[PDB]
Amino acid sequence: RPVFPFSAIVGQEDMKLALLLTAVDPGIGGVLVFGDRGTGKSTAVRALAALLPEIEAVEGCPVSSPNVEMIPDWATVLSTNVIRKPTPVVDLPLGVSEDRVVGALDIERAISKGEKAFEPGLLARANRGYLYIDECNLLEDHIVDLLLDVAQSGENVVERDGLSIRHPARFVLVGSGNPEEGDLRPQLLDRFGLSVEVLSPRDVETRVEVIRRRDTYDADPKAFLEEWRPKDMDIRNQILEARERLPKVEAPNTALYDCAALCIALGSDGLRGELTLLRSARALAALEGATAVGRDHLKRVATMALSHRLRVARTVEETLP
Repeated sequence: RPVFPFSAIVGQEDMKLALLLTAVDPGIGGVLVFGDRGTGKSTAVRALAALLPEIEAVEGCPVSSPNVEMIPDWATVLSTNVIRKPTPVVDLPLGVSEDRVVGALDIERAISKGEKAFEPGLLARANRGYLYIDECNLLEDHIVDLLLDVAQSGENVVERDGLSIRHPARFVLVGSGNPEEGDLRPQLLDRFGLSVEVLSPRDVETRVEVIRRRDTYDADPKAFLEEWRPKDMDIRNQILEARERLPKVEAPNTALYDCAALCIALGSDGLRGELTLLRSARALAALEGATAVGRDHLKRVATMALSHRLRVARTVEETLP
């Protein structure tokens, strides 16, 4: 199944960087995408997922276990053969029920013969992949809260109905902020790692170029990919190498000092803010092959890492000249 390639997407610089950063260090947290209706905010996510190496998993496993030994006890898998498949991208549609999101035990069949009665949901499908929410700000507080928690913990625990069901749920959470329903609960916004704006281009020349590329891709997806995949593979190599470099990238005191100074100068105070800032800067350094995090890495990611946590660019050049 061909997917419009990442490298052929026009503009969306910050969106692309955010996806590369969290591809390198998912510990940065979820990505919040602000923009209007037609920005096609999940295009970049699906493209990134498509340029990443396919994952190995037990064919019949609902949570994509890497091997038979990791298959959850509540799961019933017949096809134990390990295969290669694309990194999954799961859409979280508005109005979805909690049970379809987290999964639920068929209490009826559970009394028949227990645990094996658990019916996995979207979280199971998103394991080892991405979870995209098109209208996050329209989602119910308790659902978002739950998704943020699992995205952070990397595990889904359903301790309801007299059972303790659990399975791996490690994924990059990408929530889309539709135009404007009400700049919702600041309590949740602060739980997202990065925020980016993806504005639709207003000049007809850029829109036409965007239309032209998609139309050409549709004319022959295979041929389009042949043309762009070398660039997508360069992006893949950059991420994979960055991951290998990550643990060795240095974080000198000066970097921590800038991190602390910038956050103090701002409204978005500390730790959560300071740590995300530092983690994002280091991921960037790893991406650019830098030995240590410097003031520039910090300045480049500051807006994406801090903007959404206020009650920034001005404060950045001022605090970190």
